[PDB]
Amino acid sequence: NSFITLNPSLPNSENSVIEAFSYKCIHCYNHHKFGTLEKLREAFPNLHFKLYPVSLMNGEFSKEMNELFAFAQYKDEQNGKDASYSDSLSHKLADVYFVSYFLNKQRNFSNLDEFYDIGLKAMNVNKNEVLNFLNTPKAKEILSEFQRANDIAKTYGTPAFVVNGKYQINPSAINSMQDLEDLVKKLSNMK
Repeated sequence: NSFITLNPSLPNSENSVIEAFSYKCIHCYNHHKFGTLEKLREAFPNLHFKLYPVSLMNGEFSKEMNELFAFAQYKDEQNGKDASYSDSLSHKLADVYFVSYFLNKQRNFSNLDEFYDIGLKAMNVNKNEVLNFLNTPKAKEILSEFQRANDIAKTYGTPAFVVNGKYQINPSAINSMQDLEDLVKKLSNMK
């Protein structure tokens, strides 16, 4: 089948596409470079777009990567943007780690401060702003939602696209931008 139905459906996912991704996943990188989410916004300007990092795939600093993406989600939403914008914090944050891993072939980060600072500088924020955010109820809610990314990723791998929190697309059904546009229009308009 071209998609499966999630049960239960995801919270805070009405009128949306969520991409579960890993910064070590070359197909994720390809969608990032290609601008898949920006192009989906172009075709579906009514939808919201969110990245779900898959912590089981993100290595030594996987918990801290989730912290930085949760912050980026919160800040982008505050600013009326989301991950389908090239200037968003979420997109900038994904870019710096994709570049680190795939184009600078950085196997590891020396230590946690070095890892964190790469994300802090990509988002042009200081550590105090992120750590203060992590003590708030909204941070715990956002991180709690990311927990589902691992189970979502086990079905078919990454990236996993999920429409309206309910319909998870089988990657074998996607062979072009047009295919993915067609499935999002079909699935976005079901119950």
